[PDB]
Amino acid sequence: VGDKLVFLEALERRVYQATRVAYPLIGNIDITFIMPMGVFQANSMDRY
Amino acid sequence: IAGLFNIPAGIIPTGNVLSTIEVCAHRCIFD
Repeated sequence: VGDKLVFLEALERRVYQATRVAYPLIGNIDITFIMPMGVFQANSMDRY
Repeated sequence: IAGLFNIPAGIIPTGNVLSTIEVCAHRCIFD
């Protein structure tokens, strides 16, 4: 990749196989959302 | 009912089994 020679590893069968431990790299991402509910644009030009 | 033969019954095994995975996750197929 690029201009280098790197190892590529996907260890899930040699390690973390048939054990009782979770495999990392499956972390979570928290995302919030925001929505207005009852706004009313008080103007005569935008209520078209 | 089962259990008439010894459960370990250490003898010369017939053949080795593969796919070492979590067997407790599904035990309904077993008797």
